[PDB]
Amino acid sequence: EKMGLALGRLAKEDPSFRVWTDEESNQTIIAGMGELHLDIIVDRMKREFNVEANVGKPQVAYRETIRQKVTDVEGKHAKQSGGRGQYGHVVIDMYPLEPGSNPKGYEFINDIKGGVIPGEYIPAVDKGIQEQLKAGPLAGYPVVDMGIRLHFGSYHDVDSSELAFKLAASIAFKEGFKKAKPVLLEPIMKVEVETPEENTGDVIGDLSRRRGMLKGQESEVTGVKIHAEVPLSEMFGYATQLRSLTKGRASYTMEFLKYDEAPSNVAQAVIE
Amino acid sequence: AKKVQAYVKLQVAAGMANPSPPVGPALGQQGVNIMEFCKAFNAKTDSIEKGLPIPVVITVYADRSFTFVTKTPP
Amino acid sequence: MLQPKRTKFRKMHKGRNRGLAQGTDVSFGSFGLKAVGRGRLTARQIEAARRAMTRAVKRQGKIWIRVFPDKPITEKPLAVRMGKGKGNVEYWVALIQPGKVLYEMDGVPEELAREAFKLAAAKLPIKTTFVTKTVM
Amino acid sequence: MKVRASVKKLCRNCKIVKRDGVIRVICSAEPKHKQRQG
Amino acid sequence: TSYIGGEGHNLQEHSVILIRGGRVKDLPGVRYHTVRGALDCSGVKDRKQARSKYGVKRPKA
RNA sequence: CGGCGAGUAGCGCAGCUUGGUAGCGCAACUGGUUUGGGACCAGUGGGUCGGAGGUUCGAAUCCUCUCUCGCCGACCA
RNA sequence: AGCCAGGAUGUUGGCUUAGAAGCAGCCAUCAUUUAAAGAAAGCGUAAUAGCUCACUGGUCGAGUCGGCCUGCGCGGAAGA
Repeated sequence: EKMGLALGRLAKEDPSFRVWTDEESNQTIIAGMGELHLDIIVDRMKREFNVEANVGKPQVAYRETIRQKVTDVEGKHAKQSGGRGQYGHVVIDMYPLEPGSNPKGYEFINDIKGGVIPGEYIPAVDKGIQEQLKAGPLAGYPVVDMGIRLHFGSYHDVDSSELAFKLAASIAFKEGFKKAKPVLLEPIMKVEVETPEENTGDVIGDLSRRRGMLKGQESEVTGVKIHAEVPLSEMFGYATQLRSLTKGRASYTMEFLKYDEAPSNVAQAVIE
Repeated sequence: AKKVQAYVKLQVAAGMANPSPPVGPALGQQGVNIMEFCKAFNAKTDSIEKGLPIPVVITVYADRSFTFVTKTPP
Repeated sequence: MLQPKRTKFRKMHKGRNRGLAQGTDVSFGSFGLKAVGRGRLTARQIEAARRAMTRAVKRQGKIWIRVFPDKPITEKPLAVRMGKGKGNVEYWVALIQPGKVLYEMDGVPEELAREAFKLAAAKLPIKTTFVTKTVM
Repeated sequence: MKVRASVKKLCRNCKIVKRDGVIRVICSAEPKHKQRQG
Repeated sequence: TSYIGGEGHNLQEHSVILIRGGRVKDLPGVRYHTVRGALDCSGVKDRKQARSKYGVKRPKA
């Protein structure tokens, strides 16, 4: 609270100083003009506003997908208590979406001829999986490239509510996810470097050392513009580093572009 | 052209213009203004045949003036 | 990781490593690593030296490993008073006598074969030497 | 420098001199190659 | 815990709002209200009828 | 670890004593009865015996070696 | 062996074409100009450029260089 009022007000002294919001973590994102600027800001309030909110470092996204497709995972439901004997079974066939640009990274085609599954239960099977998109059974994370097809089902004629079928999708989704091995992905950053003439050679080091792939290398009269994509996670602190090795005669522009299949060495880290 | 006075040694497409993207740091490596040359690059590059990769030589003084030489498309 | 596939007797005596070696000429290849040493060459020492020549050829060569371990060696668990019969087999070993041909590279050039042995030989315990083909 | 039982002519200009009974390596201007204990 | 009228808003989780009375008969325990048009919780987005409530400045046009 | 004891359908237990042909139960599947579910009433499929190797004509079975899990001890200074 | 010198051409020889320009790597490991020069043994770059080497000419001017087999030595070698 004494930060919300502080950094809230601390947005006026330096409108070059930014206050933000971690996606679903809400931890305040701070953007400034260098550790020097930030550090000074840290103690600028340590006593002036007594602000002891231990600012640290940013946080990753790490969304998920599936390595491959499934064949015929089936999940039924056997709650035959009596009078409301919940009974719901579906035969889903999940397929990863191949890198496209449809605003939704999802594709659900309804493969039921009806009778095998009564029609008005389409939304049920549909939203049934839609629930499991916030429970990534590795570390509970959202998934991408998800594409689901449904083969057939099963019902009981005095029963099988939406509840029966909202769960049938709820249960059998992870089944193919189990069959079709998942993977952890990360945001990849589009960077347009700018380093005069000489350090051009030396700048490539950090560009590549953080596992970044040099796409385009350009130049002009007294300047140079370089292209590459590099993971967001493995890009923090760079503002300092770039000027830390070019005599500040350099700056850059950065933006997200894509998600990719990270390696396992990376994978056994987000487990938490 | 001296032995080597920072002259580009390969080229760009015979009919294309603005050798900016592919070679990148090397064409303007001497400070060569693409402006002054790209208009004349094609002048004797569009001359024989367009689009068939030819090799060109552009050797620039410190007094900033080149000499134009071309060789056989590989 | 060579090992006798279902021999008769499980355990066998200590024996003695004596006399000049017998397999002493380049059977198949043009080059070889003949062992001047005299001693017990274990199974692991075989695999190590093999791959370490498998790389110098990189893929391209035919290689025959002459020696086969064939001799079980026993041990004793590290907390026992001496007694209670023969111990447990732990690893196999191929006796060597001086003059024994161990490896053969044929087809590859001479120097690489020369270069090849060095890498592996460094892993071998007993001193060895470079031999070249002779007719009869 | 480095100490090790076995030294070798690593680069093109490696040199070896039996200085005071000790074997060592003096390249020319390649610093990372100085060795002794040969 | 209060009621948030105005079919949406812009603010959340770090601000100063202004409460009023007003139970809801529809949720457990909730008995209050924010004040659309107050400090951080704004006058609602372009409505006409009964706009005094919901703090809509009279549309000049 | 050495020293003895089990490893059998889906699950849990007989059959191994002495060699020939693996049984019972709840489960699963199908039908009946009911408005439907359960219970109940009639049928059925399912292991072929933990594994490696021998004994013999033939091994769940008699032996020998590993691996899984248990009971027992790893004591006198 | 030194001191003086040349050490190049088509031509980045395609790909993974983001760049493999005599030198990250792959295949060929060409053929011309020739006293000579590998489309390369090495250093240096993001890649060039740059300094040499292979090899070849001048001078000085005589022996010199690389393997194998032995004998005798040095290093490896730190305790109260």
